[PDB]
Amino acid sequence: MKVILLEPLENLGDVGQVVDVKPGYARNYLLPRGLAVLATESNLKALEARIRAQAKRLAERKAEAERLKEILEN
RNA sequence: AAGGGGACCAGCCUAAACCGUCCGGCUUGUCCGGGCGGGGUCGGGGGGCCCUCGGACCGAAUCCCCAGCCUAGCCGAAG
Repeated sequence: MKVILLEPLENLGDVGQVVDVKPGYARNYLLPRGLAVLATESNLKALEARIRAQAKRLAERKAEAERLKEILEN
């Protein structure tokens, strides 16, 4: 089924990406070896929490920047 | 079996959303989930979260106290 990959993974995807596999792969390879995690509501969120948080931390980074763009070059 | 006639008669608590707290996980975070707490219980669909308005009567299957009752008994007419 669906999993959230914790690492980069050959022909599946980049970390954090959500890909769809056969459950045998997931349960006997991916999950045990901390390579991916099941795509449950409960960590489908932790995907987006990490996302939102990432977006905002960059937002301030382009904020206190825009300060240092008008206050500088001036 | 529905139905009709009867017996008895009684209706409730949660899960979830939302809020709070404590605890532990690592990826700190508007995170995730574990407990406890609040909130909620319905088929005129009900509940949550917001806006306005409103403004003591119920009531236990729980806890008391009592009557009554069971576990000995007693009085009891007239040759």
